[PDB]
Amino acid sequence: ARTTPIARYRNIGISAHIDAGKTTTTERILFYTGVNHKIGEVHDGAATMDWMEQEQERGITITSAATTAFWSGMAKQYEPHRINIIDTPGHVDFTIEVERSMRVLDGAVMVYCAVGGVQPQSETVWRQANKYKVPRIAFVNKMDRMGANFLKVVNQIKTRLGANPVPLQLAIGAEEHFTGVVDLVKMKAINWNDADQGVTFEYEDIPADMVELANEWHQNLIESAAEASEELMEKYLGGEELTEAEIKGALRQRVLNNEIILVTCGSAFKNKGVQAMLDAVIDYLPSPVDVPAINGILDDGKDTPAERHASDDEPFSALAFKIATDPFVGNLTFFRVYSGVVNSGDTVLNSVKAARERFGRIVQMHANKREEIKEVRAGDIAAAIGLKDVTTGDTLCDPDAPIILERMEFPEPVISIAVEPKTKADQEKMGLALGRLAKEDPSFRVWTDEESNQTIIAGMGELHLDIIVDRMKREFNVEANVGKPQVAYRETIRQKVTDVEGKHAKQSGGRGQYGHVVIDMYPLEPGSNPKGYEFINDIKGGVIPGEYIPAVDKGIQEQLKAGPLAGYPVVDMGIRLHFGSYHDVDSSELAFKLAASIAFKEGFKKAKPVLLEPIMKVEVETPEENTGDVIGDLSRRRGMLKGQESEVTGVKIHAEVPLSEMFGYATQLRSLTKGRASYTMEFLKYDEAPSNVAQAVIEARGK
Amino acid sequence: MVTIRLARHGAKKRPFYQVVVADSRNARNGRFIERVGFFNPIASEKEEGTRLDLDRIAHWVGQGATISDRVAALIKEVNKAA
Amino acid sequence: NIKSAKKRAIQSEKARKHNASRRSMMRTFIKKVYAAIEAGDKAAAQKAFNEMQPIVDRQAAKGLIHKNKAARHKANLTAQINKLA
Amino acid sequence: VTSYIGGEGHNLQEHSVILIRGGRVKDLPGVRYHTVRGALDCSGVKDRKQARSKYGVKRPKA
Amino acid sequence: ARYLGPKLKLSRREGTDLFLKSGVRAIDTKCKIEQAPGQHGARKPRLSDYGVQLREKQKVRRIYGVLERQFRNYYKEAARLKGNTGENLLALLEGRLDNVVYRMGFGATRAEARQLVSHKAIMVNGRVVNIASYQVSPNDVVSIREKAKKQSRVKAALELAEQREKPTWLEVDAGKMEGTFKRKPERSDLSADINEHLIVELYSK
RNA sequence: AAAUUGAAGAGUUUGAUCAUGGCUCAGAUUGAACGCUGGCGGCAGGCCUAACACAUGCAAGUCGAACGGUAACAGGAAGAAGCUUGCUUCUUUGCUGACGAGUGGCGGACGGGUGAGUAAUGUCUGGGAAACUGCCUGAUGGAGGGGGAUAACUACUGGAAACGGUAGCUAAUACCGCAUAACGUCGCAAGACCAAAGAGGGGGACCUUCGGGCCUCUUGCCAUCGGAUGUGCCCAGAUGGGAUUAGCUAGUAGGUGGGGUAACGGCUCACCUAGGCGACGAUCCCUAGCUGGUCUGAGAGGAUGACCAGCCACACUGGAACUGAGACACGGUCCAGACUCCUACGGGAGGCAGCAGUGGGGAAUAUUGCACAAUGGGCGCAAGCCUGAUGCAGCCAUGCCGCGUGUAUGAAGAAGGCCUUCGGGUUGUAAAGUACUUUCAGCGGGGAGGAAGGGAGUAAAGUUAAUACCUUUGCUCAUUGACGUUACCCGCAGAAGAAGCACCGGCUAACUCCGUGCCAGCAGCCGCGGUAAUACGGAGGGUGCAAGCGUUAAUCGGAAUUACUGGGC
Ligand SMILES: Nc1nc2c(ncn2[C@@H]2O[C@H](COP(=O)(O)OP(=O)(O)O)[C@@H](O)[C@H]2O)c(=O)[nH]1
Repeated sequence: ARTTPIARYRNIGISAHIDAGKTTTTERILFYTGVNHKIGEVHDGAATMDWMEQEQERGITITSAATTAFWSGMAKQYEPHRINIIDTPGHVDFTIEVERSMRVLDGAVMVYCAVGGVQPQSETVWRQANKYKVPRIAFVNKMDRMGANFLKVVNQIKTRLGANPVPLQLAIGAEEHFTGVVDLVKMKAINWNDADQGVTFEYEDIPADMVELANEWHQNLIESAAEASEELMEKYLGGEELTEAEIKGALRQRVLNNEIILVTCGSAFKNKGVQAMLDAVIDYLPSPVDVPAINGILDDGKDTPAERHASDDEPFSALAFKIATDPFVGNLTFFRVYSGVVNSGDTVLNSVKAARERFGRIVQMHANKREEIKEVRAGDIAAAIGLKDVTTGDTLCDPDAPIILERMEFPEPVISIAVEPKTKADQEKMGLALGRLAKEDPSFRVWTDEESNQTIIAGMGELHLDIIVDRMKREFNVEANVGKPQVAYRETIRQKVTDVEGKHAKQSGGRGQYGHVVIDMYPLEPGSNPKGYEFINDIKGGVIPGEYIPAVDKGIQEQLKAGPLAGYPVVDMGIRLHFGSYHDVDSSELAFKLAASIAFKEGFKKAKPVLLEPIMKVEVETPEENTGDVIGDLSRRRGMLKGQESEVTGVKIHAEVPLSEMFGYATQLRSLTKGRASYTMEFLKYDEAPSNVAQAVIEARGK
Repeated sequence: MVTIRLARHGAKKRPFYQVVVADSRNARNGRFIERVGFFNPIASEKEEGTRLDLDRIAHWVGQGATISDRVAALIKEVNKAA
Repeated sequence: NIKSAKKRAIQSEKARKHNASRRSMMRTFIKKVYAAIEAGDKAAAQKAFNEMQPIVDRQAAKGLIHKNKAARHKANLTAQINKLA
Repeated sequence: VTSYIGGEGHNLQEHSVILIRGGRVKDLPGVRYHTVRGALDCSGVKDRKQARSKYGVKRPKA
Repeated sequence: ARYLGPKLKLSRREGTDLFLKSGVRAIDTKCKIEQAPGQHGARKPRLSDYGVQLREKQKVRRIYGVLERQFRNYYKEAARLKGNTGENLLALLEGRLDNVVYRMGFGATRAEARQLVSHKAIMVNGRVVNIASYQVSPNDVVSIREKAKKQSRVKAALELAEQREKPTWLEVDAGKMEGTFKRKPERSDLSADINEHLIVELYSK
C-alpha cells in the first residue's frame, strides 16, 4: 500500500522576511536530498523553485510551491523521511500565500537573518503563526555576512516577538571565520566542506576557542528541556545529565505543545548549516500524527463532531488550501489530505460548496513539474486537477461529513487602481482573466464598478498588483494600461428652502393634457434621513389627480438620481410641493414629471446645493516610532483626525481622509513606518473642499 | 477469412444483431459480401426471435469461411437437438 | 518510439541488411551473366546461367523476389542466350 | 456595413460590440442590418412590456 | 401540453356546443353562449373563407383535445392511408384512447377521461395504458381495472353516460366496466356537424 | 391483395382595367445561431469556420503450446538463522506455476479521424485480361541431415543526465549450403533448378546418459493445383463553372529492342516514325472529395453530401524508400523546413485531422466519464490480455415523439381590471368555494431482460494398441452487466413542485381605450404616425402556437420567374 508509515512525514514550512534566503535554503535542501544537482542560485534565476518567469527575472519568490524529498535523521542520509517543504514568499503583498500555507502545515522552519535579526515581515508571519499555533523552529540564515551575530539574533527573537528561543546550535566563526556549527545535544562541532561540496560533514572536535560558551548554552538547553516534565527535572537535580534521546523527545514535545522555538544557524549560500538544519527538522518538528488530532466538525459545531486523524482507514478528509492558474486544464487545486485515502478519478463531496467533485488527476509537485501519481494518503500534500466547483479554503471529503473545517479568513486589500486594455473591444477578454485571477487569489478582488464603466482591482501593495498586471500581460496576453479610480462626488442643498415654479402646458390646439406643480427645495443635514430621500406632501391648490401625487414624488425621484449639478445622485434631499392645476379628466403625469424636471433643475441650482467629495473614515495602528510622521503625512494630505489610544503593541489612531487622495496611500503609509502599520479605509461622510478638479464631469456633459 | 458474425443494428438499450458474412477486415456494421438471417435477443414472441439461413451458411462454410461464436451457437440452436 | 514498434523497426532494419545482401548477390550474378551475353561466348554464358539459376530460385523461394520475378529472370536470360548464337 | 438600432434608447459608444441580424429597413438608404438587441453589451431597450423577446427585455416578475 | 384554461371561452368562441364541460345541467344558463369571449363579441365578425377553415379545424381540435402538433401527424397518417383523408382522420381521432373512454363513459368529459387514462387507472385488454393517445385497435376490451372504480366520480359519469346515443361501435358492457371495439367508427357514425373536407383543404393548401 | 389516390393561391405600378412584368407572403426542411421563456421522459444530434498550434491521461498489443533464461510473485527440495529437526523461514536450486527484459512469430497497412488534395491518377454504372492474395478452406505429397552466429547475458568502458560502446560465449520455428521434390519454374523440347520447424498432451512395451527414446494423439512447417475473401490493372459512359481560356503536347503518340513491376503498359532507357489531343471545348483558370441517399418537388427538375454506409486522398509541411502477403505506413524509418519540450550544454525527444481537453477563429457545437458485460478485432490451443472501436454514461429544448403542469362542481356572474350609450358589457366558472384523483417529478419497498458463454466434475461414443491425452455431445455444480438506485411494478402525503412566447392595419385568425403628435418609434411587401393611431408604446381583451415561441440565416416551392413536360420577340 502506502510507501511509508506516517511517522516518516514531516510537513514543514519555510517562511521569513523578504530575501532572508528561503528559496536558497530550499534549493540547498533539494540538492542535499538529491532531487537537484547543481545547487544553483536565484539572482541568476536558474533555480527550479522559480518558474513563472517573473521570479526568474525579478529574483523574488512570489508564490508558494510545495516540494518533497527524502532526507533522513536516523543514521542520516539513510532511513529516508518525507520532508514536504513549502517555499512560501515573505512579501507583505503576498502574505496571503503565507496565510493559507501556514494554515495548512503541521510545522514550519522560520528563517531569520544574522544581520538584522527579526524584520517587520518576520514579526508579521509571527502573528500568522501564532494565529494557528503552528509549531516552528528558527533557522538563522546569512551568518556568513558582515556584522552578523548569533546570540544577538537569539536575544532579538526572545525579546521582540515574545517567544522563548533555545540554541540547538552555536556557530563557529562569525563573518568569514564561519566554518561550521557546534551543537548542544550531540556536543560535537561540524565543519562543512568547500564550495558546493558541503554535502559532507567531517564531524570534528569542538575547538577550545568556543568550549566555554558551548558548555554554557549546553547546560542552558539542558535545563530548558528538563523544564518539559517532572521526571526530567529530578533526574537532573541528582547530579546527572540527561541523554540525547530524552532531551530530544522532551524538547520535541515542547514544540508540539507550542511552548518553545528552536534556533539553528547556517549560511545557505556558503553551503553550510543546511544539513544540520534538516537534522532539527527531523528531530524536533511534529509528524502529522504527532500533532494533536485535527478538529473536524459536522454540519453543526461541537467539541468533537468529527474526530479525524491521519489513517489509511480513516475517511478521506482533506483541506483544499491552494488554487493555481493553469492555462492547459483550467485550474490546479492543491490540497493537504488530513485523513484518509483518495484515488484518481474517485469521488469527493465538496462539503462546503454544496456539491460533489471528482479528481481528474492527482499530481504531487516538484516545484512546477506535476508528477503523475495514482493516489494520495493522509499526511501527503497533493494537487488535484479538474475539480471545478472548489476554491481556496474549501473542504473535500467523503459523504461522511467532517464538513466544517475551522477557517474562512483572509485579509482585506489596501491598494486599488483601474485597468484598460489595448481597446475597449477586449473588455470581456480582460474580465475573463480577471475572473480567473480573482478565483485563484482571495485577497485580490476584481471590482467591477457601477458609478463609472471602469474595472478597478484591489491588492495589498504596489508590488502585488505589479505582478498581477504583468502576469495578466504574460499568462493571459492582454496588456492593460492603468490609471487612478474616478472620484464619487455628490449633491445636496445646505439648509435653505427656496420657492420656485415651472410652467408649461400642452393642448392649446387640441393636444394631449399637461402637468404643473409648485415645489420648495428643503434639504436635510448630511446623514439625517437614512433613506436618501424624504417627502412631505402639501398639495392644496390645483390638486393634481388622485393617482398622480405619488408619481410626482416618483418623478422627482428621477431628478434626484439625475443630479442636475454634475450628474450625481442627490442625497438626503427633500422636496415639498404646494400648487398645481388639474381638471377631472385624464391629464398626463409625464408632463407633470417634465414640468417637475424644469422645476427641479432651476430651483436646485438656485437653492445652491453643495458639491461634495468622498471622505473616508480611516483607522491606522502603527508603532510609537512614526506616529508623528504618519500623522504628518495625513495632515499634509487633508488631515481630519479621530483620536489616540495606546494598544499593547502600538497606538490606535483613526482619521478622516478624502477618497480623491487615498489612492496610492498604502505604499506611502508602509514606507513611512517600515511596514509595521495596520489600517483599513472605509467611508464616513461626504463633504466639500475648495478644489478646481470639481468640473471634470461638468466638462464631459452638463452645465 | 470470411467471418460470420453479428452486426449490432438497432437502437440504444435495444439490440437487434444481424448475421452477416463479411471479411474479418471490415467493421462490425461495415462491408459484407452478404447477410444471412437475423437475430434479436429481446424478441418475446417474434420470428423465433432468431433466424438463420442454413443453405447459404452451408455454402460459405463449405467453400472456406469461418463462423463466430454467436453465429455458431445460433446454428447449434436452429439445429433443434438443443 | 513510444510503442512496441521499436522492436519492429529494429527487426526491419536487420532484415534490411540481410535482404540487401542477398539481393546484391543475385544482381551480381545477373550482371555476370549479362556480361557473358554482351561478350559473345556462348558456353561461358550457359555456365554463368547455371551458376546463377539455383541462387535465384532459392531467393524467390525465400521470398526476397517473387516467383514471377525469378521466372521472368530465367526466361529473359535463357531466351537471349539461345539468341546469342 | 451599416446597421439599424431598433427600439427606444441605445447606449452604443465608439467601441462597443454589437450583434447583427438580417432584415433591411425599407426607408433608410442602404441600411440592411438590424442590430440584435440585447446581446454583447448592446443591452435591450428599457421599460418594455409587449414583445420583449425581440428587443431583448427581461420578463418582469410581478 | 393539454389545453389549460377556460373551457366555455372555447365553446363560446366556436359558438357551437363542443361538450368541454360535463353535460350535467346546461350550457347557456352558465355561459352566454352566442358571442365571442372578447368584449367585442357583440360585434359580428365577417369570418371569410380562411376564417371558417381555421374555425372548423379549431372546433374539431377543441372537441378532441389534440393539439396542432400530433394533429398534423393525424393528418399525415390518415392521408397515408388509402381512402378518404378526412374520414380516415376522423377514424383515428375517434380511436384515440381518451375518446373511446369518454364515449364508453367513465368520465363525463374528455378532460376527466384523460385524467383517468393518464393516472394509470385504465387497462387496455389487461395492460395499464397511461397514454392519452394510445390508438386503440378493433376487437379490444378496455377493462377499466377495478380499483379504478369505487371513487364515485366514475360512477356519476357512468350514470350521466346515458341520455346519449349508445354508439354503434362501442358495445360497452356498462356495469362490469369494459367495452369491446367492434370496428373503426364510420364517418357517418359521427355528428356530420364537422366538415372534414374543410380540414383536408386547410392542410393541403 | 398494398407498394400509393397526386398539382391551390394572395398583397403589390393605374383615377380605374387588362397583360407582360419583378419584389414579398402564407408551406415543407435545417449539424443551425440569438432573444424571451423552460417540467419530465424516450430516441436521435452536436466545431459547417482556422487541414490553426497543441499541455496532459489513454487510443495496440499478444504468444512460455517457439527460445535462451529468471527481473518480480510464488509452488516448490535440504539445512546447522529463525528455531518446539521447522507450522515458530538462512540460502543454492528455472526443478514447476508464472514471467520483467531480450530473441523470435503474428498483428501493427485492421479498426478510428478529416475532406486539405483531386475535374480525373477519382467516383458511379457495365464489362475485360496482362496478376497477387497472410490469416480461412478442399485436395496432394515432403517434414533427410548439419552448421555458422547473435540477442539476453558476462566482463570492462562511456552516457559527468538521458542515451551507447570493446572483447568472451550460449539457445530457437532466427539464419545458410548440401540430400530430395514435381502435373512446380525455365526451356519446343532436350535438358537443368527449386524448399521445410518443430512444439505440446498421454502411456502400456522395451533400451536407458532419468534427458528421454519409443507406439500414440493434438497442433505446427514446406512445396503444388484449386475455392473463397480482399486487391492491383484496363476500357466505354456520366460525373461543376468560365472561350473576357483557341490552340495544346517531345516520352509528347506510336513502332522495334533492352530493362522493370506480381502483373499489361513510354513505367524507364535507347533507336526509329511524326504523330496525338481539339469547337462533342483541347490547353489554361476558379471551384469541389465522389456515391447510396438527404431537403424540396405532384413529375421532370433544383439544391445538397449533416448522420449511417461504400469508394478515394491524407496523418506538422516537402521528398524518399526499409520489412512486408498487404504501406511507400496517423500513434513505424530516413532527410530537408517550421514549430515545441528536456538538456548537466557534450546532446535528445515530438507530431490530437484517435478519444477526451486546452488556447485561437467564430454567432456557434459536449466530460480531461464508466467497462470489456454484448457485439466485435488482434494474439493465444485455450483459459486469458489489449480495445477512447464498441456498449453505456455525463452536458445542451439542438432536433422528432409522448406526457403533465389537475378533474367535476359552482351566480354571492365575488373582488378587481378594462370598456361604456352609464343601465351595464367583459374578464368569467375563470378564480374562491365544494368533492375526486396522483400521471410526472420527490421519497420507500419490490424487481425482468439485455447472459451468449467460458471453469471445474462427469458420461457417451471418436482416437489409439491403451476404456490413457484430446477433440466433440449431453449431463450436474459455482458463476461472468458498465449502464445501475435499469425498464418496470407497488406503496407513501398533498393539487402541491411545474406555461410561456408571438401576433391582433390588408395579405391573416384575432379590436377597444389611454399615452405620443411625420417626434418617439414599427415594418416580410402595401405603407402607419404632422390631434380622434383598430398600424408606435402601454393597458384591457382576444387569436395562433404551445416546452416551446419569435427573429435571423439557408435550400426548395408557390416562381409557367431559364418554360424539356412548361414561356416568349
Ligand atoms: N551572503 C549570503 N547571501 C545569501 C544567502 N542566502 C541568500 N542570499 C542572497 O540573497 C539574494 C536572494 O536570495 P533569495 O533566495 O532570493 O532569498 P529569499 O528571497 O528569501 O528566497 C541572492 O543574491 C543571494 O546571493 C546567505 O546565506 N548568505
